[PDB]
Amino acid sequence: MREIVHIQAGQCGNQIGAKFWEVISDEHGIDPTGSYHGDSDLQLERINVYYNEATGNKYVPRAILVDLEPGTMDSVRSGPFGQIFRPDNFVFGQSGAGNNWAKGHYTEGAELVDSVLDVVRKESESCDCLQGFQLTHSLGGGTGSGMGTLLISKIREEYPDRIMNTFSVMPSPKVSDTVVEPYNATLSVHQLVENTDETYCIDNEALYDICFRTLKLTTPTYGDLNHLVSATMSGVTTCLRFPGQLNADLRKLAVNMVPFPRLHFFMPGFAPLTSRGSQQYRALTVPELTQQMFDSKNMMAACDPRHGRYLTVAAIFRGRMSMKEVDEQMLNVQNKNSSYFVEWIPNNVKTAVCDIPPRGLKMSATFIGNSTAIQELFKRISEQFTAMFRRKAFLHWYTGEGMDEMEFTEAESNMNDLVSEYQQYQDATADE
Amino acid sequence: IIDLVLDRIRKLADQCTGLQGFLVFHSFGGGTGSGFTSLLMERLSVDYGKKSKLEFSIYPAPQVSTAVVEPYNSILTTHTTLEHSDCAFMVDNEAIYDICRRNLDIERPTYTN
Amino acid sequence: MRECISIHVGQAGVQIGNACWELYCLEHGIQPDGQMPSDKTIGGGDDSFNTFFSETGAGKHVPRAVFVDLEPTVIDEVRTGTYRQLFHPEQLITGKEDAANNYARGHYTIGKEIIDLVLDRIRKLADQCTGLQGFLVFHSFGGGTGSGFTSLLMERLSVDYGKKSKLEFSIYPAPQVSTAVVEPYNSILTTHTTLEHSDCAFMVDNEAIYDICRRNLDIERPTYTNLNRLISQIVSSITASLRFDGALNVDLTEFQTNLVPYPRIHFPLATYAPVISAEKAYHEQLSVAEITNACFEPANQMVKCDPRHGKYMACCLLYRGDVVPKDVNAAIATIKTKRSIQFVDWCPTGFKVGINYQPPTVVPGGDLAKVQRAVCMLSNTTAIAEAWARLDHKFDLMYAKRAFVHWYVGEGMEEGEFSEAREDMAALEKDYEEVGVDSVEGEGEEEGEEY
Amino acid sequence: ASVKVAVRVRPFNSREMSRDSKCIIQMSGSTTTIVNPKQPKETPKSFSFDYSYWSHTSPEDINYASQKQVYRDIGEEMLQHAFEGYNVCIFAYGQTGAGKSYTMMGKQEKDQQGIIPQLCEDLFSRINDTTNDNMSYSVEVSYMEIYCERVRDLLNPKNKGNLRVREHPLLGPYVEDLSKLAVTSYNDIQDLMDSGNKARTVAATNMNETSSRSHAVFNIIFTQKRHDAETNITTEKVSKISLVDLAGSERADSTGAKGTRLKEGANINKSLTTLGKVISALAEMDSGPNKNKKKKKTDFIPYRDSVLTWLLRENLGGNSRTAMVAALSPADINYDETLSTLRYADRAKQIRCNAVINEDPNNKLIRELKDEVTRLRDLLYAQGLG
Ligand SMILES: CC(=O)O[C@H]1C(=O)[C@@]2(C)[C@H]([C@H](OC(=O)c3ccccc3)[C@]3(O)C[C@H](OC(=O)[C@H](O)[C@@H](NC(=O)c4ccccc4)c4ccccc4)C(C)=C1C3(C)C)[C@]1(OC(C)=O)CO[C@@H]1C[C@@H]2O
Ligand SMILES: Nc1nc2c(ncn2[C@@H]2O[C@H](COP(=O)(O)OP(=O)(O)OP(=O)(O)O)[C@@H](O)[C@H]2O)c(=O)[nH]1
Ligand SMILES: Nc1ncnc2c1ncn2[C@@H]1O[C@H](COP(=O)(O)OP(=O)(O)NP(=O)(O)O)[C@@H](O)[C@H]1O
Ligand SMILES: Nc1nc2c(ncn2[C@@H]2O[C@H](COP(=O)(O)OP(=O)(O)O)[C@@H](O)[C@H]2O)c(=O)[nH]1
Ligand SMILES: [Mg+2]
Ligand SMILES: [Mg+2]
Repeated sequence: MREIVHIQAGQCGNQIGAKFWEVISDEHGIDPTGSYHGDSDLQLERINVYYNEATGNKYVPRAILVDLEPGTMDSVRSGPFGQIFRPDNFVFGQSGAGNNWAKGHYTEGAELVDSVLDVVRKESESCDCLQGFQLTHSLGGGTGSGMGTLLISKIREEYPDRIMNTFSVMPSPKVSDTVVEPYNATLSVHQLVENTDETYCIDNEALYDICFRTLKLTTPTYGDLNHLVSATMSGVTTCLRFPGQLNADLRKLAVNMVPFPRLHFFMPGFAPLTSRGSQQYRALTVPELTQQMFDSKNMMAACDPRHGRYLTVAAIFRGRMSMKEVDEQMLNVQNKNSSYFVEWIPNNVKTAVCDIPPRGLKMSATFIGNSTAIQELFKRISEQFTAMFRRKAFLHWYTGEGMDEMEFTEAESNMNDLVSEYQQYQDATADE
Repeated sequence: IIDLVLDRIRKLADQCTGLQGFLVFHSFGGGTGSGFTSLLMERLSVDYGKKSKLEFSIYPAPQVSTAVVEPYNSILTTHTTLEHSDCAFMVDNEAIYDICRRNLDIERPTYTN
Repeated sequence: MRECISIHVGQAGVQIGNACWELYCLEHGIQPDGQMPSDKTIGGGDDSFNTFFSETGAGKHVPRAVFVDLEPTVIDEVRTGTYRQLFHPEQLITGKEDAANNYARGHYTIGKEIIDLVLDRIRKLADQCTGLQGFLVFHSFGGGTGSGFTSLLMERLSVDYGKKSKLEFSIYPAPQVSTAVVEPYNSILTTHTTLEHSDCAFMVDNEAIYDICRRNLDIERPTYTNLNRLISQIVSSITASLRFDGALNVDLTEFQTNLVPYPRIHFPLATYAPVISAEKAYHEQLSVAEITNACFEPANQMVKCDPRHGKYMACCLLYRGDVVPKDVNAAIATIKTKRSIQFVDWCPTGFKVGINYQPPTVVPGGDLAKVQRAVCMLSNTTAIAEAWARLDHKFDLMYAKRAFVHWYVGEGMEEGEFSEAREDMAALEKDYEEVGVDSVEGEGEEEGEEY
Repeated sequence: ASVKVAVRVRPFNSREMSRDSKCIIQMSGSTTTIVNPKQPKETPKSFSFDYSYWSHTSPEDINYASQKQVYRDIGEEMLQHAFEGYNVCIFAYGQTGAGKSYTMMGKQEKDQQGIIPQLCEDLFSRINDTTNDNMSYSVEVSYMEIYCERVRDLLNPKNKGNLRVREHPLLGPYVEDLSKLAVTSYNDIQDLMDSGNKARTVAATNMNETSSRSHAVFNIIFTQKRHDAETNITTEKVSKISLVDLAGSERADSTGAKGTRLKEGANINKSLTTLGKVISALAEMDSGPNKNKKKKKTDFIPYRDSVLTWLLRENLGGNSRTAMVAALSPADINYDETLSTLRYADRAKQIRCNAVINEDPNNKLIRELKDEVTRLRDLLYAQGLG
C-alpha cells in the first residue's frame, strides 16, 4: 500500500496546502471534523494514501506544517479546515527569516530542522510502504526556500530510495513582490537540481493569465490560484487512490518523463476550464480536453512551449472514455506539431486513464510537460542575479549570517550549466 | 514474490493429472510483464522442462503506445521469449482497433472489446 | 509577541508621541484611562495587542513607551492631561535646565545622571518582553536634547542590546524656515552618531508637511498637531503588519533587508498617498492606481527634495484596506514604464509589497477623511543627498568665523570634533554619488573570446 | 597532448580454471587482438594502444611485463612530467576482477608492488639526491573514496561522515575539509597508505574475493622551492599527482549480489556509465573541433551527472596530463565485457588535453614583460639603435 508524507513550508506553502487538503477532503467525503460522510464505497478503499485512521472512526491527514513566523499557522487553525490537522504537527518558532535565505537555511532553520525531522520520522515509521514525499514552498521568499531545501537535503540523506516531489512557486518577470527574489531563487534551484526527483514549476503570472483570459474572473485572489494548483496536485496522484483502465504511479511518471537526471523541471496544466457561463456551449470530450491541454495559454509556468521542444509529456485522464480515442488524439498531436518534439525519442507522450472523475465533472485531465523552454525562466533569474552580484547590492545581509561569495558563484555556475544542458536539445537537426 | 508464485503453481500442478501445458498472458512494454515473465519462465523451464508453454502477449504497436520506454522493455524480453517459450502468439492494439472500427462498426472501442 | 519599545526624546518626540498614542489607543479600543470595554462586553479577545500595550491582571493596559526630556514643561503637560492615567508614572524628566540648543550640553554635561535611569527603565521594559523586535526612536535634529541625548542613548543601546533593530524617525531642518540660529551645528554633530548606530533613519521636513496641508487638506493655518497626526498615521502604517492579519505581511526585518543595499545608505524617504479632506474625498475614486501614482508625485514628498534629480534604489509599498494583489501588480507595472522615474541598473526587481486588511482609522477632530484604501511608500533614493548638501553649506558659513562655538567648548567639547563630523558627512555624501552611478559600460569592460 | 593509453592482460583465477580456460587475448608489440569464442570464422579484431602488457606467463621472456616494466613505462614518465611543473593523473579502468587494485596498489608484502608504491619511492629518492642549499622540496598526501556518491576520507578514520564538494572559480572542483597531511619520508607515506587501504570498504563476491566497493583517489601535492638572492622563482612549481582506482562494472547474475551488495553494484554501474558517456563525448568533440574544421560552436560534456566525473573534471579534460590503464581478463566467458573495455580505451586514445605550468599571475606578467624588454633591447642593440 503506497502512502505519501506531505510537508508545507512558509506562507505560500501553508496556504496552498490548506486549499489542497480542502480539495482532497471533499474528494474523499471527509467532514471538517474528520468524520466520513461519503456515498461511494471506493472513497475509503484507498484513504490511507493521505490519511491516518483515528480511534473514533476519524481520519487525520498525514501533513506537516512548518514555518518560522507563528501568524500563518494561526490563519490555518482559524479556518474552515483548521481542526482537521493534529496540533502536534504544527512546528514553528519565532523571529522569522525576514526574506533572507541565509537565515532560513543556516541560522534559524538549523534549530527547527531537528524538530521537523523528528515529526517526519514519526509519520514515516508508521507507514506500511512509503512511496514518497511532496513539498510545497515558494522559491522567491525566506523560510520557504531555505528550510524547504534543508529538509529536502536531510530527507534525501535519510530516505534515498524514496520519491521526492516538489511544487514550487518561482519568481515571475513582471510580477515582483520582494527585492531580493533572484538570490533566493538561484540558491534554491542550486539545491533542487541536486536533491530532487521531480519539480513542478508554478508561476503567478501564468495563473493570473489563466484566471483573466480563460476563467474570465474580474477579481482573482490567492484562493483561486491555490485552487488551480491544488487541482493539479490531486490530478498528479489520482492513480494511487482510484482504479483505472491504465494506471500510472509516480515512479512511472518519473521514469517516462526524466531522460537524464538533471532535467526534471515540469510544466503543469489542467483541463477543462470553462469560465462559468461558456460551459453550456462547449461539448466535453477527449478531443476538446486534448486541444486545451497543449494550448500555450493554459500552461502554468509562463514559458511558451513553442520556443523550444518537448523532451517528454504525460497526460493523465479521469473519466469513462475510450482508449482508442485517447491514443489517436495523442498520436495526432505528435504528428501535426512535428517540430515541437525531439526526434530521438519515439512516442514521447505518456498516457494514463483513471475511471473516477472529479465530483462535479464527467471528464477531466492533467498535463505534465518537460520541455527546453523552461530554460528561459532560469536565464531570466540569472540575468537579474548578475545585475545584483556585480555590485554586491545586498550581499552584507547574507554574509552576516555565515555565507560567502563562493556559494553564490557556484550556484550561478550550476544554474548556467543546467541552462546549457537544456539548450543542448533545443535546436533541430541532431537527428537519428 | 516469485517463490510464492511458484509454490502456488506447484500446488495446482500436483492436483493435475496429465497436465498438458501452461498459458502465460503478459504484455511487452510493461515492467512486470517483461521482468516477471522472464523470471517465471526461467524458473518454470528449470522445474518442469518438458511441459508445453504457450504465450499470448501484446506487442508494441508501430505508431501508438502508452509509454516512452517501451522499446527497451520489449527488446530486453527477447531472450526469454525466444529460449524458454515454445510458441508465442503476438497481438497488436492497432490491428484490433481497426478490426473493431471496420468489422464491428464500433467507433470508440475500449480494452474490453 | 511582536513587541516594540518606543522612545520619545525632546519636545518634538513627546508631541509626536502624544499623537501616536492617541492613534494607537483609538485603533485598539483602549480608553484614555487604560481600560478596554470591548473585552468586557464581548468576554475576551486578542485586542490587547502586545506590540504596544502590556496587560496587567486587573485589565489595565500600560503602553510600552519611554518619554525623556530635560524640561519639566512638555511632560508635565502630559502628567495632568487627558492621558494622565494611561502611562506609568515613571517618565524620566530631569528636574533641571535644558540642553539649550547645545549638543555638548545634552551629550556631555547634563545628559549624565539621567541616562542611567533611562537605561534602567528600558531594561525593565525589555525584560517584560518576549520576542522583542526593535526600537522606535522619535527625536529632532537641531535641538539640544533631541540631538545630544539621542546620540548618547543610541550609543549605549548599541553597546548593550546589539542585534535588535533600531529604527529612527526624526525631523530634519528645513531649507528656508528655521526655529533656531544653531540648527546646522547640532545636525552635523548628530549625523556622526545616527550614521553608525542606527539601522534605518526616516527623515521628515516641516516645510513639506505644511505644503501638503495647504494643498491637499485645504488647511490655511496648520499647527504642529496636524504634522504630528500625519507622522502618527505613517508610523501606524509601518507597524500595522505585525498587529493585524493581511495577505502579505512585512515585518521590521524585511524592511531592512529590502530597503538597505549597503550599511551606510539607510536613509529612506516616506510618503502617504490618500492625504485628502472630507469634502474632496467625494468626487474621487481613491483606487489603488491613483494612490500608487500619488506616492511618486514630487509634490507629495515629505522632505523638500526632488526625486527626479536622483535615482530610486529601493521601494517598499505598504497597503491598508480593501486592496487586492492584482491592482498592486498593475500599478507597479504602470510605474515601471514611466521615463521620469529612474531605477538604478543594479536593482532590476525594485519593489517590495505588503498588504494589510485593517483600514486606517479616523481621529475625532482630525482633518483626514475616512477612506477604504491607503498606501505608505518608503523609497531609498539618491535625491536625499541634496537635502544634506544645503545644510553643509550653512555649516560652513558659520564655521569659517567660529560663531557660536564657545558655548560648545564651554560644555566639554573641543574644536576638532566639529571638523571630524563635517568630514564624515562628506564621506557619506560621496558614497551616494558613487552608488547612483550607472555600472561601467559592459561592466567587464568588453569581452568575446573564441567560440 | 593526448591521453596515454595502456592495456594489461592478466592470468587465470580459480573461477576461470575451474570452468573453461581458453584464452582469447593475443598480443604483439603495441597491438592487441581479440577473438570471438562464438564465431571462429570472424575477423580477429585488433586495437592499437600506446602500451600493452602481458602478465599471463610468469617465467617466459615473450614480452612479459612485471610490475616494474609497467612502472618504468608509465609512472616514471608521469613523475618526470610532475617535476616539469605539470599536473598529472593515472586512472585505472575495466570490469570487476581484472587488476585495477593490483596495478595501482599491488601486494605490499612482495617484490610485486603497484604504481603508487614505486612512484612515491622514486619521488622520495629524487627529492633526496637533488636536495641542495638553495633547492628544496615539500610533499603532502591525501586519500579519498567515493562509496555511494558520498566522499569519505581514508587517512583520518574518525571523521565518520560525508565531506562536502565545492567549486573554486579558478581551480575547479575540490573537496572541503580533506585531511591533507605533510610527510617527510617513505615510511610516512607507507604508513598512510596502509591505513588508507585498511580504511577502504571491501566485500567478497563470487567474481572477486576482495571486490572493491568504492572509487578511490590518491592525491600528492608536490612543491619545488628555488630561493636565491637575485629574483629566483620561489615556490615555483606546484604539481598534483592523481592516482585513481575505480571500482569495476558488475553483472548481478555472475556477481550473485543481494541486499547491500546489489545497491553498491548499482551505484558503481551508474558512476561508470556516466564516466563512459563523458569519455565518449570529450572524444567526439575534441576529434571534431580538431578534425572537422574549427567552428567550436558549443559542445556540452555532462560532467555533473556524477560526483566521480565532477571531481575528475580537470583530469579527464583540460588542465592535466592523464593516462588510462585498462585491465583485461583472458577467459573466453568474459568476452562481451572485455571487448567493451577495449572499445572505450580506443575512444580514450582520441581525447586531448591542455596543460600549462603554474605560477603567480602577477609574477607571470612581470616575467613576460621582462623577457619582452630583453628581446627588444637585444634587437635594438644588434641594429645599432640601443
Ligand atoms: C455546473 C458545475 O458544477 O459548475 C462547475 C464549473 O462551472 C467549472 C467552470 C469549475 C468551477 O471552478 C471555478 O469557478 C474556479 C474558479 C477559480 C479557480 C478554479 C476554478 C467550480 O467552481 C468548481 C467545481 O469543481 C469541483 O467541484 C471539482 O471537483 C474540483 N473541486 C473543487 O473545486 C472544490 C471546491 C471547494 C471545495 C473542495 C473542492 C476538483 C477539480 C479537480 C480535482 C479535484 C477537485 C465545479 C464542478 C463547478 C464550480 C462549482 C462552479 C472549474 O473547476 C475546476 C477547476 O474543476 C473551473 O473550470 C472547471 C470546469 C467547470 O465547468
Ligand atoms: N513636526 C514637529 N516638529 C517639531 C515639533 N516640536 C518641535 N519641533 C521641531 O523641533 C525643532 C527644535 O528642536 P526641539 O525638539 O524643540 O529640541 P528640544 O526637545 O526642545 O530640546 P531642547 O532644545 O534642549 O529644549 C524645531 O525646529 C521644530 O521645528 C512638533 O511638535 N512637530
Ligand atoms: N597482471 C597481473 N599479474 C598477476 N596477477 C594479476 C594481474 N592483474 C591482476 N592480477 C590478480 O588477479 C586478481 C584480480 O585483480 P584485482 O586488482 O583484484 O581486480 P580489481 O578490479 O581491482 N577487483 P575489483 O575491486 O572487484 O574491481 C587479483 O588477485 C590480482 O592480484
Ligand atoms: N500562489 C500563491 N502565491 C503566494 C501566496 N502567498 C505568497 N505568494 C508568493 O510568495 C512570494 C513570497 O514568498 P513567502 O511566502 O513570503 O516566502 P516565506 O516568507 O519564506 O514564507 C510572493 O512572490 C508571492 O507571489 C498565495 O497564497 N498563493
Ligand atoms: Mg525643549
Ligand atoms: Mg579493486
